[PDB]
Amino acid sequence: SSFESVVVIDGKGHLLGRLASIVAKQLLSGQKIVVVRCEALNISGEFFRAKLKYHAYLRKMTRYNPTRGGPFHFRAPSRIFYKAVRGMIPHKTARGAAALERLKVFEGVPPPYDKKKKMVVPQALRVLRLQPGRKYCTVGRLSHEVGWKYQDVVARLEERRKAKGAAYYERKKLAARQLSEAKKAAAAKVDPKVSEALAAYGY
Amino acid sequence: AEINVEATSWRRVEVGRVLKLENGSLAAIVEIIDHKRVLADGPSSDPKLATPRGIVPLSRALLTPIVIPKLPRGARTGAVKKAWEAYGVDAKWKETNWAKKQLQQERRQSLTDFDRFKVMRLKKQRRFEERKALAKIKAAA
Amino acid sequence: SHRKYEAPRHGSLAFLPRKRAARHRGRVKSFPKDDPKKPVHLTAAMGYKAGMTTIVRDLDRPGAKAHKKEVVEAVTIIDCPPMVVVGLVGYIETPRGLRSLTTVWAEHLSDEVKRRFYKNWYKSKKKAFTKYAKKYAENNGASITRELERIKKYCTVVRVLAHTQIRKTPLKQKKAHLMEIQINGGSVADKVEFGRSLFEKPVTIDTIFEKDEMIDVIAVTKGHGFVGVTARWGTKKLPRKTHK
Amino acid sequence: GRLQEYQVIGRHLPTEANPNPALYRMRIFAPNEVVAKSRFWYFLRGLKKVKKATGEIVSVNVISEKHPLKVKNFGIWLRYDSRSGTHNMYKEYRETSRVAAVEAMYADMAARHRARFRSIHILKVVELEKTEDVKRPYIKQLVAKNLSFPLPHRVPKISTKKIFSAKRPSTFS
Amino acid sequence: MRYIHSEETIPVPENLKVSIKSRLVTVEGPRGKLQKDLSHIAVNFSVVKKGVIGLEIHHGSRKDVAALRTVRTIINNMIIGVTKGFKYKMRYVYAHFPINVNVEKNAETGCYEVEIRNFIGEKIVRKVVMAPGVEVEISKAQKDELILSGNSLEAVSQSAADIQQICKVRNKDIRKFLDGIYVSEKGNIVE
Amino acid sequence: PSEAGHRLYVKGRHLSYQRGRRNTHPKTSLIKIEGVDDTAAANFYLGKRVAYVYRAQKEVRGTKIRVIWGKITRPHGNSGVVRAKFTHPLPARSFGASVRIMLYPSS
RNA sequence: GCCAGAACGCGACGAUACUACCCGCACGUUGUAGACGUAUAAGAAUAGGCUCCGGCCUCGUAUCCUAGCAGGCGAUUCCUCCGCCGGCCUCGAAGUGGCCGUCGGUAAUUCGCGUAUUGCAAUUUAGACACGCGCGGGAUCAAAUCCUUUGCAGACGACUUAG
RNA sequence: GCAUCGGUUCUGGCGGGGGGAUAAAGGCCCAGGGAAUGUGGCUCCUCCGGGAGUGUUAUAGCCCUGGGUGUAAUACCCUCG
Repeated sequence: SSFESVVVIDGKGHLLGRLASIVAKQLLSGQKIVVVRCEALNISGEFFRAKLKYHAYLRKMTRYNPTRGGPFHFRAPSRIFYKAVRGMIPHKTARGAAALERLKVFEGVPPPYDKKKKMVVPQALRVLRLQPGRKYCTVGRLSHEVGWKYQDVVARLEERRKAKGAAYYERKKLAARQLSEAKKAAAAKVDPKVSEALAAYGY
Repeated sequence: AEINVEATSWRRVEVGRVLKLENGSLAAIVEIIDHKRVLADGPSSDPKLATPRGIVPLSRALLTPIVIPKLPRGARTGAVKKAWEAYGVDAKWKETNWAKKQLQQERRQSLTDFDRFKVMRLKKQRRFEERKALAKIKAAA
Repeated sequence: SHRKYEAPRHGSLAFLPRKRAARHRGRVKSFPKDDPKKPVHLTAAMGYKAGMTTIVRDLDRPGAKAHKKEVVEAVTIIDCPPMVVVGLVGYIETPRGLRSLTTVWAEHLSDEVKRRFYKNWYKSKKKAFTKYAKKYAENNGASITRELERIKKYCTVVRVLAHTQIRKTPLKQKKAHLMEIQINGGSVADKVEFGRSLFEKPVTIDTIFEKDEMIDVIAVTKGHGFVGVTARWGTKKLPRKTHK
Repeated sequence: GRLQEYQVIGRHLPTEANPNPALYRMRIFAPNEVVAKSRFWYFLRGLKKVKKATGEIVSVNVISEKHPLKVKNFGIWLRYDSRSGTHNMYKEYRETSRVAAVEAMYADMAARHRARFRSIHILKVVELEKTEDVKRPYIKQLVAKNLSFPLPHRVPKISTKKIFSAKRPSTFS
Repeated sequence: MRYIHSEETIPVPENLKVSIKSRLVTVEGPRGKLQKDLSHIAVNFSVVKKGVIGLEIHHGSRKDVAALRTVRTIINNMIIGVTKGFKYKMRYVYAHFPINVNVEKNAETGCYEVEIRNFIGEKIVRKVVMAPGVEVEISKAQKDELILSGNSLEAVSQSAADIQQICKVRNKDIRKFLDGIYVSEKGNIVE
Repeated sequence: PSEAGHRLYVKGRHLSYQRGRRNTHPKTSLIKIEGVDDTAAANFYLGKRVAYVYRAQKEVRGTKIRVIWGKITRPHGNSGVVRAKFTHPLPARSFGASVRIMLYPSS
């Protein structure tokens, strides 16, 4: 338990409801959250059942005027995740409104938030919660078929980003190699007793 | 007929294995009661590694790479103790990677406030030497 | 209780908002799909409607009742004086749609276009692109030639700004019209160089279209002030003896 | 619950036409020595004409396991009530104490047949003496020669209040 | 009731090679290469002896143990297919209207495409496109025989089914109108 | 020279009041302590004092900063939350704000 | 494909007088759902992986930074670490980082002077964002509405035009 | 604000006593009897890991009955500080 300034959650491999509940507690506490890669969340069950649940959602609409009041059905993966979170917050009060202002959700990895450290919530990871043998789906596929347009744009944009992040990895490996080899050559030069003193204290 | 398979390999639950409980205790398996529970005993002179006789659920143990060779199942505390000392289980486990890392854990927690000051200053002195060496190799490239 | 005799619906719900158009000039909402193996070419034009008249021709339709006989058909005449390219714009792709990021105008502009950026042109100083021209003839158009490279590097579609010569028509208006035309060229380098060549030089419609081919027409319909239900949707009238 | 095995001894009140009545002994599993006596009277009212208002309780003792660190196989004969009749059952278990077998049996019956504690009678419990008299296959597999088996895909344990881990866990422990 | 150990084995002839990695099987022999992705099944592969493949499942249920024998025959088919190929035959059956077939090899797309004309005296022309790796031929030993062959059994059989399913009769008795293209024998290329 | 920090307290957050499901009691407040999980750890901070500091608009005696004082009374639940009583109930708009927890009454 | 375009969704461009715009610090009314080390960039699998190929290693209880009147003045002693500027490359998803140079600061070792009195506790007033002001330097000299007119428009406003 | 008290109350640690089969088990020793998911030997098939049969402690061991140092220790319940 700690209080950071802003924490960045990587959405790939998490469960929709089991992540919204964790995140919705943090917002009301006073934390700031940023969810990235919502195109790659997960839902338990089988894909066809997710369709049926969503089609039953698309049927609700105000009768006398479909341009006011009626449930507006957003189609993007971030907006699906955002709807889940808004369910778990008293969003009709000033306290709830303020809490929602502390959240940001995107597709892909926008410019400000790449080159940062992405956390992981192990109380909602799929490979840890679900039982081997059952089936699951992906919000990305679900949203594409209910009428989301920008799958291929975000697909190829992500490909470019991960290509840039390969030369960077080689620099890190080079930097580590130099630090490790320097330690082996410098430890023996001049260190009569400091070494044993540190080793006894546990370092 | 060359075959190259790259798969996983776990450690088995058998008679002779030594489990590591949560409170730094060791025990040796004597008979497998069920899928989730086994019967085990660890006789040891060191009062940190010794454990009573009883049932232990497998969801609260860790499989260590030590295994007593040819331990008859259902043995008694006396016979298991003889095999324990003859193989030297406690001696073998001392140098294992898990032990060393565990040993460091208590030492760090024991640093007194004055000791924290000294280690911090001592670290700086070693750091200074390391910083010089890195610059030399980095500039040379 | 249910409706006694069934009947279809009066009017269509597809064209639902029956309000005055937001702008007087028609709006092309989609251009034909791009194909990178053709040669560079424009994909639209614009003109003025003159009137209608009648023609006579012979039909060639094997199997019809009027095959190889004379028919009478109505036609319409559109008056199309040439257009003048003024600049080009480039769009890139984003996870929220397309967006433009650069424009590069030509060195000299006409009074016709300059009159479009003003609402009271008579009592004005007419300083529309005065300082922009100084970008030309300064460090040899360095600022101009960098934006073009940017379009070459980042952009994925290119469009051309063009305007009409309304002084060559019998109209009383003097303010020209301006719009955009997309190029379906074959490569981004090709379709930006072709656009550059056409700066401040007229292009005729016979280079755009060709005879006996099929086109689409966009415009704004005729206006009626404020009408009742019987004429607007087309419902039956009530009997002669109805009060109120 | 948490059970234990009691021996309960009871008797009919002596009378002038019959002094020194007979003594009846039963073995009862119960959480404490209050429900122990109640179960005794309930089982006795169905076999012989004795109440509690006209009887008395001679003794109540606790039976403890003789070798609670040895593994052994058990067989249980029982009867229970369904929603539409009564039936007989026979099941087998593998553990180290008789009391636990009754603990395991109660949980298993309540899970697989929706049979509460109210409607179950324990006819007999006996530990299988040899190995060749085991019948059910879900235990025959557990007494095979040279048994050994890995444990794949076991989740590691993480503090329920350490949110926001910093790297991907691994299930190869 | 969950079984504690279910194991199966697969023998490999010393004419080819096989490599498994992240449940991606690759078999290569004197006739090409084949791949499959078994990531949807939780199985442990291992090498028992110098020429025997082993696969096992631990603490599986009834619905889960069923899938072991399925995997075995899938991998066996790959091994036998690469070393002996597969070959299906199909026959024409008609009463009055003869059936005409054309087989032309597509160039720059590799695969073949068949053409069926005059089916039950029909005026339409129906086209089917085979899968990559299968080769279609017209027999020369018997009359009115088609011969399909290839390396991957799944593709070969699925391509044959496409031809059979395209030729159907509608709004008639299928007990009397017995027209259509059908399969007559399945086997291997070698031996 | 001496670029280190100056902190002699532990930072906590003000979560809510003490409430049923539909009634609140502004007398006592609940606070989240940094670093404590079990209720055994929370036993350390009973009796200490806590401060809530905030900015105002006007200035009274050479300052624009006000303070409200309180102390920790007992633990709460199994997760390490504690109860606290202040000389004035907290402003009920400070849900999610940060407070300072001293170490004054020691051992 | 087609229709409307959030009147509190967004982008590119043209001309911008009046202190409305740009640059430097100088204070200080006044604002904030709430600084006090606000320090940590690979991707991918979970019935398999990482690597400085030794073959080594797999639970952030980690790594980096952390002393000096809230951090003074000098000395022995070492070329480490930090910062404002300037020049070249590079960066378009909502444009960012790198290299080089001048300058300023700097316990890895060891010392010499000063701290008191805030009196036995009382936020440690001190961080970054906007906004209003004052100087002293640079650039620049626009439009819109009413009014008259047209009828591709029209209940009146509004709209397409002309002066 | 601190120290010494009175009333109510929540929460940690330590020293004893009693009971049951005077716990049951358990370690060491003595006496007797059994088997198998049969140790070491012996025989048989394979050099390819090993497998099959005989046979009651040997180069491993286990189960059943009685006794000893035992007024043993510990678990559970109750109780004095």
